Amino acid sequence: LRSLTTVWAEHLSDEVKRRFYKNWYKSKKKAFTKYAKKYAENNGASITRELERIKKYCTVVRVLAHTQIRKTPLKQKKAHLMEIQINGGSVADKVEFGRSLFEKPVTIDTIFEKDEMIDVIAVTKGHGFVGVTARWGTKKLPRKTHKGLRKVACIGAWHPSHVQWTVARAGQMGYHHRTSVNHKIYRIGKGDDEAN
Amino acid sequence: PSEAGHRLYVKGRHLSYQRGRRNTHPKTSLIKIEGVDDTAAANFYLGKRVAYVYRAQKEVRGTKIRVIWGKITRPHGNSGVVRAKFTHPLPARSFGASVRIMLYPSS
Amino acid sequence: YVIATSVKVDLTGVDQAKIDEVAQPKYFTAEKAKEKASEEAFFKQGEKPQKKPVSSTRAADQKAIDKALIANIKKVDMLASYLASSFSLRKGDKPHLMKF
Amino acid sequence: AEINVEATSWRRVEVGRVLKLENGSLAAIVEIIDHKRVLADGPSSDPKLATPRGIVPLSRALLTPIVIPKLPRGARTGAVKKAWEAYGVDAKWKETNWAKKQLQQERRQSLTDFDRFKVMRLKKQRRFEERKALAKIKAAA
Amino acid sequence: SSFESVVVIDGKGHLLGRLASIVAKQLLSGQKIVVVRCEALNISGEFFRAKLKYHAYLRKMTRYNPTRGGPFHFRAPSRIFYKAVRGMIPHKTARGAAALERLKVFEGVPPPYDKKKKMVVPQALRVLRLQPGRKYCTVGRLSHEVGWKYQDVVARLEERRKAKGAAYYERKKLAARQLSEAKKAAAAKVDPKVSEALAAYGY
Amino acid sequence: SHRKYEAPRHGSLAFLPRKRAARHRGRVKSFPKDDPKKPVHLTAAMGY
Amino acid sequence: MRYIHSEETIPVPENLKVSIKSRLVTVEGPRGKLQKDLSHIAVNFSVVKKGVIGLEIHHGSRKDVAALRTVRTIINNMIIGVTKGFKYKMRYVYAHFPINVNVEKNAETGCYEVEIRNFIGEKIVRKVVMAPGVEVEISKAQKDELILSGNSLEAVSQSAADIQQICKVRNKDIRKFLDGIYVSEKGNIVE
Amino acid sequence: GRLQEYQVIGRHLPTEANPNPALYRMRIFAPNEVVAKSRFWYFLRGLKKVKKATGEIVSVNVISEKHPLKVKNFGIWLRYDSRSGTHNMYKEYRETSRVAAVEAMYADMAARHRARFRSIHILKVVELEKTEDVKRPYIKQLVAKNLSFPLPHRVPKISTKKIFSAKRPSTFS
RNA sequence: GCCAGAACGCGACGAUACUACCCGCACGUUGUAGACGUAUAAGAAUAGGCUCCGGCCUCGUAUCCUAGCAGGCGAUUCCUCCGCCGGCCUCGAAGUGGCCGUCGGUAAUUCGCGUAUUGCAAUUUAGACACGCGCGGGAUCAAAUCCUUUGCAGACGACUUAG
RNA sequence: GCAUCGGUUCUGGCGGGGGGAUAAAGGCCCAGGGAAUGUGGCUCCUCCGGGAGUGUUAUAGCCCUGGGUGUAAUACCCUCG
Ligand SMILES: [Mg+2]
Ligand SMILES: [Mg+2]
Ligand SMILES: [Mg+2]
Ligand SMILES: [Mg+2]
Ligand SMILES: [Mg+2]
Ligand SMILES: [Mg+2]
Ligand SMILES: [Mg+2]
Ligand SMILES: [Mg+2]
Ligand SMILES: [Mg+2]
Ligand SMILES: [Mg+2]
Ligand SMILES: [Mg+2]
Ligand SMILES: [Mg+2]
Repeated sequence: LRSLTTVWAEHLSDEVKRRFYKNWYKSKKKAFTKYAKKYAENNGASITRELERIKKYCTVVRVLAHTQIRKTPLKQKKAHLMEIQINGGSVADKVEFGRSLFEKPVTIDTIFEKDEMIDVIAVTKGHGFVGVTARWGTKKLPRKTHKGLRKVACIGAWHPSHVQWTVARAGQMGYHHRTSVNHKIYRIGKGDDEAN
Repeated sequence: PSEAGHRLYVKGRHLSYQRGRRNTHPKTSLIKIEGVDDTAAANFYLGKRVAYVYRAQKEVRGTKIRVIWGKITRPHGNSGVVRAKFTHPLPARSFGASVRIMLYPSS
Repeated sequence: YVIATSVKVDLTGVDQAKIDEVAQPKYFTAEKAKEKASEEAFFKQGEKPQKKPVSSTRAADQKAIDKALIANIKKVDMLASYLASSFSLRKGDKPHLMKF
Repeated sequence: AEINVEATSWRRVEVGRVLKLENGSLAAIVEIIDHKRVLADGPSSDPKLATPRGIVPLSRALLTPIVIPKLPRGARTGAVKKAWEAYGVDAKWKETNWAKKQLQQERRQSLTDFDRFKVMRLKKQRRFEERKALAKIKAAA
Repeated sequence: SSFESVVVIDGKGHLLGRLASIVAKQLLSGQKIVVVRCEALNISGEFFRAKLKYHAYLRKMTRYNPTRGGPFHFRAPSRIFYKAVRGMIPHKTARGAAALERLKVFEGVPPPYDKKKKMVVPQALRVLRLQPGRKYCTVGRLSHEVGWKYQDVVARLEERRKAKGAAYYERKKLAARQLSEAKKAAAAKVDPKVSEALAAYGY
Repeated sequence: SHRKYEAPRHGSLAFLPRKRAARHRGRVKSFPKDDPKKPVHLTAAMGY
Repeated sequence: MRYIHSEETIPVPENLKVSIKSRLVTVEGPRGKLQKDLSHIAVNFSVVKKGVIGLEIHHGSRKDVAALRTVRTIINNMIIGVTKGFKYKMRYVYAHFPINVNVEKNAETGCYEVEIRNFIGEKIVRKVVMAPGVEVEISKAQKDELILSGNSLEAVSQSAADIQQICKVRNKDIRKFLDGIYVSEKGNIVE
Repeated sequence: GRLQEYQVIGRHLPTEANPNPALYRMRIFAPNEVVAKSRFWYFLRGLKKVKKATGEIVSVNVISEKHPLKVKNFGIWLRYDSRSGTHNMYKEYRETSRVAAVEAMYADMAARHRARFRSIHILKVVELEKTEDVKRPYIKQLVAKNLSFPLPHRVPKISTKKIFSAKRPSTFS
């Protein structure tokens, strides 16, 4: 697969604009200024051209959507942006749906529902440099072991003459990408519900 | 107005040196002439001059283009490849490069 | 350095005496040192180069030999154009096979 | 019962079949030796088409569309020549397209430098009229 | 023999090893080669034979670290052909690296080599090399069964390019008919002397 | 000589590059298979 | 040894047409149309008489010649299926548990589907879908019989084989537990 | 190799006790007369108490085929040594000469039984005058009446130096 | 499905101050695994095909192009081809070709002047890919890192944040 | 660079001579004898190509043997240029 083109909304908020910067505080914040002019020039001719190209050629349609992190108690102000695939309908239907959703909020109850089995993708809790005993769950060596018992006693035979990739070694533990699957949704509670 | 070419030479390719399986001899080179596919055809080109034309860095005496001259000595094998002897052995980076087989010693 | 083709031009009207006196050994190189000296005097001292003058005797012999030769050549329908046009090798031209 | 079969139709290796050899000569088959060799002779008056009586390996031969009818098996050179002249194998061969192609190849190989220049000139002169006709046809659409 | 700027070889109907040998010789001699439709190349013998050969190949892997040094098993048909050619090229020298750089291999016919003349190599054609009735398999099928992920995409794109080629061929046939008519019409306007001279010369 | 008493290996080689994740945000490496007969719908979301 | 000529002939009755192009045989008659791709065999087809198809192999070995009669029989089977059809009759056999069979034609596809329940008294229902062009029915003439009819002998026999193979007893003395569905009669629809 | 039939006539060296010794004639298929004489001495050692040192070659002549332009069926009775014994076998060939039949015999024995030249003895070569005395089916099918056949899937002749072709060749000629 | 992501694999998008981007010429000090007519799209079968539907198919041994000071000047005569820029209309496997116009040059025929002296051969320095430049304009007026901060992180780097 | 030479060598053509069964063959001209994968006829069948049978050159031919043109050519081996 390859992305042929992408179309952006006329106005982007500072939350999502912060994602495009490393030093937003001291920058000129010019992220999409020239792109915004395309909606005014020639009555959005280029925007319509790109949308028609997506309709004509592309077989997979995704929306670029960002979080409203300012509504969370988090100290972070830079929003998270990602591609969400549109499933169902034709490519024209997908394009129309995505375009109608431009600079518009979608609530999670329109995406998921109660008693649905979903998957959660995230980076796990990070531990630092960790030895083999906790990183791989190996057996602790006896108490009277010289030069350390929190180790693997034999890290390889003689004849291959290399430490092999299958031998447990100390290193980074945690902070790994994980896609945990088959989690049931027990409730989708609303923020405005005082008794959710 | 004269849409014709100007080529008076036959093109060839510098294949390799004369060699065994492991020992090579740069003093003679193997040349594949276009359209020459047998010993009988190769016999026509025996004694013909050959030029290896290449470009260098400095302009020495009015040009950046240098020439190594030699001549076709004898046929090689059964498929029209010929042996060629040059004034100096060819650079051996020119394996696969082009050479010009003239017609200067004609008939 | 020539390839002899099978076309032969008639030579009945050509002056054999003229041909031999042109073929005399000193005909082409007798004046060469002086022409080169004159060319050097023109180029080094002067600022702009000009064509070497053709000797009157050589021009006269050229005309005298070429008159009857051209007259003979005109009798062959396309021979004049053939002699005017240059020779070159095209794709697929195999000199070991071309009859000339 | 309507039957539509569109399989290939080869020429048969048979007594009387005329083969064209690699040198350009013709030989009629008088007897089949095995799967790969035959006995053949070309008793043609034209020296360019005649072959001596002998064994012809079928790998070196091409089957012409000419078959001498009712040629006896194992017929000697005299009978083969009688049938050859009676059938007029030389004329039929000359009328075949293979002979015309060979003649064209010989003519093109026999060209000299002046011949090639004249061919270029005449082809340009004919191409002028061909281009005019093609432009007229294109304009008519 | 003839020296070309680049030779485009339609890989369909060719035997893998023989085409690889020819291509490697040409590359080392200095010819540039682009091979298209590598998924239509042929291997003699049963597909089960080919699959067993590739499984034996896949079994090979560096024991101590599979991320380095080990035989990296390329699944695409163009990469299978490239492996066959690199076997016949001295790829560990600068000369061999240049010879391999003179080569391009593709699945299907990408647009640049679409609308270009695709040659064939009779010394490697299956119909000219294999006894009829003998089994053979397809490099595309072998690649699909060993893990090549784009068999259907290539098929769809080839169908599209064949439809475009069919339209081109229709217009080509129209042009050929018009040219034949033009020659027939001009045959009555050229000099009969010119016509006879050309016929005698062989044209 | 052979390992005296059999025991399964510790850990899985299916997660073997036990390195830090390349990006903080999780990556959707596969989306559910599309079905044109269904109504248009988004296949994912983000939260905290 | 390679035989110079191996020949075979197929007579074509008056009511049907046969077309062979690129070794793709098409047979059309009163009961329908059948096609068979024979491009994997090096055979030469021709018309030898008014209604006789000749098929021959030249310079073939024993292995090659063995396929000539196979091709003849296959094309003859296509012809007889196109003219008279093929009909297979199966019998249910059991010792204690009556085999329950339900056959219906799919709505979204033309294929028939057969569900077998109560085989050897187990609760799994086994479903087998017929090849297209094959019709299955419960025999009205006699009990515990299935009728499969069609134009292609290959498809009819393969559907019957699927039904027969889907009903097997495992981890038992097969000499004692004979329950199953077995093909009992092979013939033609007509006569 | 390329052979030729030789009549080789040899003789025991004449002695006082036996003047005018018997003359022995053999037909030898050999590439040259040196090999012909060698084979003659080998077979004469096998058959009689004569050696090359105690004998001489009276004559060596070439026996040319009298009708090399006539197709004939030949039967060859031969004795040969396998890896595990000695066997006699009779084979048939279709050739225009005895020499061609013998060459085909040598090639066929080498191809089918891995029999080298050193391990074959040609007992007899006979031209089968009639047709009904042809015993092998692979000769019978060649002498079948009104014999004719096509040549399917024939590869056209292409120069091995013409690496690339602009159109796909056909195999119908 | 799942993990890593080629640190010399690829795509889309955003902003791009400047020596960075765009337009035309002005050279080329600089480079090339190697121009010299760097000319040719059907698909498919090979125990069959192509077609103009008449007929053709071993054969690319083909077709196109190919003349003129390295290709001049002026006529005769030609309406045929080559390009240069502009409307547009279609080309997503790694963005392609076209018919519609301008502006040029143009032996299909026949000629009239010029060619010389490069001295009897000596690469026929002639092309396209670039790349780095200077002319003299248009366009544009940006980021990143250090630093301070956070702890979803961490041996140090790095990472998630904020200024 | 060319021309004319010398030494070594590779390679392509051309004109002759000798030998063998004075090649074997073959083409014509006779003299005799045969057969079939039996030509023409004749008989029957098939009318739908054609098939079967009979018998020895006829409205095709072939095989075997003895001769002449003939010291024919050729191709093989040798050899003089
Ligand atoms: Mg634990
Ligand atoms: Mg201790
Ligand atoms: Mg594994
Ligand atoms: Mg690496
Ligand atoms: Mg039991
Ligand atoms: Mg990367
Ligand atoms: Mg104009
Ligand atoms: Mg920490
Ligand atoms: Mg000398
Ligand atoms: Mg009769
Ligand atoms: Mg005499
Ligand atoms: Mg003689």
